[PDB]
Amino acid sequence: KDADMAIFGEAAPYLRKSEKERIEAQNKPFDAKSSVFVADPKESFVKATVQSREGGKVTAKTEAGATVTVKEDQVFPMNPPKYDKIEDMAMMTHLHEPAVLYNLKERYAAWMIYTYSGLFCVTVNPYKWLPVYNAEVVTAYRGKKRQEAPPHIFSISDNAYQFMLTDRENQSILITGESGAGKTVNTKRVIQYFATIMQGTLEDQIISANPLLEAFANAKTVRNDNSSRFGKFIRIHFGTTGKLASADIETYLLEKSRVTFQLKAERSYHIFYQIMSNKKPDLIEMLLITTNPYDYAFVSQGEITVPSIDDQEELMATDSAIDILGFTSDERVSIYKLTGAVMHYGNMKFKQKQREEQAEPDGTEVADKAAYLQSLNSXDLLKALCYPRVKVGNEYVTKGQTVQQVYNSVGALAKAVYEKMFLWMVTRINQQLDTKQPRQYFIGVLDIAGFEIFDFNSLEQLCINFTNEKLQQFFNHHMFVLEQEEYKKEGIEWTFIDFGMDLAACIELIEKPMGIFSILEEECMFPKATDTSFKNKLYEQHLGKSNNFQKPKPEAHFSLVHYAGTVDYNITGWLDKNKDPLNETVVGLYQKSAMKTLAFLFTSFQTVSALFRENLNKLMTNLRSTHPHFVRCIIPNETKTPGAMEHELVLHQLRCNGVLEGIRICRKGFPSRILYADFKQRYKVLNASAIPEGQFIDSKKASEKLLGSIDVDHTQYKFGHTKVFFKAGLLGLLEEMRDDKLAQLITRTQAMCRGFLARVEYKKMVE
Amino acid sequence: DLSAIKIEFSKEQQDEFKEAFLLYDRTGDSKITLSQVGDVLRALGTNPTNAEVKKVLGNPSNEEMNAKKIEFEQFLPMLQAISNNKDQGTYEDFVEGLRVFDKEGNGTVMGAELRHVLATLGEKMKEEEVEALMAGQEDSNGCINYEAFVKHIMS
Ligand SMILES: Cc1cc2c(s1)N=C1N(c3ccc(N4CCOCC4)cc3)CC[C@@]1(O)C2=O
Ligand SMILES: Nc1ncnc2c1ncn2[C@@H]1O[C@H](COP(=O)(O)OP(=O)(O)O)[C@@H](O)[C@H]1O
Ligand code: VO4
Ligand SMILES: [Mg+2]
Repeated sequence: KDADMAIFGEAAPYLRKSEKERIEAQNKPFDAKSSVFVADPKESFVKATVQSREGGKVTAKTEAGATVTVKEDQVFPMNPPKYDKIEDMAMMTHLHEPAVLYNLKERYAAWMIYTYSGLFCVTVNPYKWLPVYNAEVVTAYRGKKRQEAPPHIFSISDNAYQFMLTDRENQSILITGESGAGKTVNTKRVIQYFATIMQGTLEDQIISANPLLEAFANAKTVRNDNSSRFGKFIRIHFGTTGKLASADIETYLLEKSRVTFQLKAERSYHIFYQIMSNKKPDLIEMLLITTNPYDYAFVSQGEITVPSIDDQEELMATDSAIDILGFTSDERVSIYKLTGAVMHYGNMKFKQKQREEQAEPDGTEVADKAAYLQSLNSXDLLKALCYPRVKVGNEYVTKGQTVQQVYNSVGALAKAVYEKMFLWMVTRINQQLDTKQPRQYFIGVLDIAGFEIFDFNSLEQLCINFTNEKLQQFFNHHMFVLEQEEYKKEGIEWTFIDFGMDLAACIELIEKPMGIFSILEEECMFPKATDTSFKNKLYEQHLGKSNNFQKPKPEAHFSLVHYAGTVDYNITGWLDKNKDPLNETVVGLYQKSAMKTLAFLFTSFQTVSALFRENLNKLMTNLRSTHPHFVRCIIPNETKTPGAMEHELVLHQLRCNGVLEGIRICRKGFPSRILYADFKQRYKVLNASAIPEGQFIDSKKASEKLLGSIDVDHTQYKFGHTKVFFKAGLLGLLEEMRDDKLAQLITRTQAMCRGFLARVEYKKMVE
Repeated sequence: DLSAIKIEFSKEQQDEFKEAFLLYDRTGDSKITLSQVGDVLRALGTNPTNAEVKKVLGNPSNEEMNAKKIEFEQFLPMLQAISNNKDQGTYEDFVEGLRVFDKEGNGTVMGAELRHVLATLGEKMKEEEVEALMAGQEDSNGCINYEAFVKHIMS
């Protein structure tokens, strides 16, 4: 139906293959016994034509003309040409690794990046902008059922919205993936979808909230040029009818360490480079800075420029987002000024006094700029750093500080200002998004920092990778546990199956009492504790006692076998990273600042990791009370190359995500379920005579009678207590029959109209 | 094909159909143009689509419809074939088809919504034909009781 796809416009060839290609696939010959996939050393799996089968081995000729021989256990059956580039992989005759691999590969080769996998969706990063996110495409997806339109992030969004109204339930859209997979892009598309359907309106403000927070919380990393260094859960609130009422953003821990530290091949937060890009020369003047990042110690330890990023154009986007969000002129200045002060703090120099270990300023020029930007007296700032108060009501009793203690405190203060400003911006955005409209339900979109492996992995990477493990286990519990219980709850005949998808071994190791975080938190409460005493406790009760806790063989201190791979961690400074101490004397000066924003930033757990675990636990608890929709992002290659796909990398991701296992439960189970009242209402059209008006049959009985009267395989559905459950594809068939029946009834109604008019005209001729 | 149609209409019915068919003769040659065939099949009680009418005539081009003529003897088996091809559409089937455009709860679709459907979907009807069907159908505010509309066209 190339006419039906014309509503998508220029996006049509990128969402669904042509009607000509579909007809060619239907008429392409195929010998089932000779068309096979064969395991390959170089490519993992290759398509091949069997030449000979003998003595338990198969000799086949590949597409590339090469002759290959394998045992019969390494030969997989190929699906026929009608299943080429299939939109739902749960519909393939044969489901195995090469089939899923090659379906994703072939769809990706036509630039079709979305593909259904039973109850969830998979997306492979194109590394290029495709015209599939136009306003015309948003329009085309509105109201469409999952079967009525090509796979897309907009369809997942719309479907979640439909479930929200029909079940009167909160929904959540959970987007999976390792660093650089496409979680942030897909999160922004979900936001775009719901928003589309001077200070801006709620719709403009929801859209603009991301570019602002990305300037301050995203940074270039080895795996991603725009890496999210904070997690977010955006709730989009809707009223009883389904009108977009409000929105809110919740952010989790920001990676504060990045403000003052960078590895060789990474940058700090985008904002520093955006400011110094000189697109707005007035900002350079206002902040008392230069356009050379190398002049700032805290933000020039790694890279400075990123070929894919135009820091000038991005500064315009950040400034424009501040305008749409409605920050006052004073608030906007304070945001930039505090950022400038953070840069200056890093350049402050200190030296020991003669015959002492006590610190004293090594010049005051830098301190003068930072204090100007913070509306503080620079002499008070320097005295508070070198001589902090012991007691609250006494300014005479002070403790000394060495040069290293002052530098450390300066780092901690710069991070606290930055982090608190980041949290204040979120608070401000939320005040703008709170329309005070009545709200009944919401759809939450989760965008966490993805699984990452660097050359050096610290406490930040452990928390990020643990968050990913907890989220993979949430998918596992939903797909392989709650789904089976859902069948039993509805009275459907079902014998439990153990899918063996359970990450409890690694999760227990990290979060159980006496686990890694428990040992770290325990060592934080001993002032005599060192990195080595922490390393020793970890080894004493986890090495050789847990299979997921290993020593690195070929530097790192321990290795954890995560769901997505083995990661080598280094425990240097973990005790210092887990405590959040500030110089309270300097905090007192910030509270008294004439800069109202800074004074506001400084006006409950014992460690940072305990707060982290609670944020994580609260999120998982909240997600339990929603109907989740999973989007699994996949990177095709590790070089950001558009269109190129490394087979083993994709297979690795499919495996640890449990994609094939998830497709298997959708094939064995009933992935589609409709409430009887909603079924009767939608599909009576198929055979209205089966449910005549004169009978007062209830919704459930009418559905039974209707399904039993149409040409459908009667084994593809089962009756639950409140819903009819369907095997994969039956809803697509019912939807296809509905579309056909509605088209016929319109022409038949027109034929009646034509008949009516011809008979009234004939009546006039008779008289 | 037409030769293979067995005529089932009674002698009385055939004579009445001939009298009705001849009211459409505009030139005195006892023939009608193919373009009038649809109107005569409909006048006699059938409800064929323009596709079914074209099919009985042996799928003639748009020019052949206006230029070629037909005698009652050749039209008669065509009427029989259309009558045998029992135009299946029940009253409830039509209200379910129109119920799709409800938008609201009550059994009433909007005025211009029904006009758009009849004039742009399926076998597109002329604007003037759709206006004739709306013979005092739109209530105040501009809405039509689709259940009542189906009874009206089926009357
Ligand atoms: C539901 C949550 C999501 C989520 C969480 S929580 N946590 C995060 N990130 C983080 C965690 C801990 C630390 N710390 C812990 C203390 O020692 C230093 C590193 C720093 C950043 C950085 C990315 C992140 O926001 C995220 O994606
Ligand atoms: N749908 C997409 N279309 C085009 N490029 C994309 C898409 N999703 C991701 N990318 C590319 O990948 C980059 C990183 O995506 P992103 O979502 O930020 O990864 P992460 O999941 O780490 O947030 C994008 O900046 C862009 O270059
Ligand atoms: O670069 V990520 O959004 O996977 O942290
Ligand atoms: Mg991101």
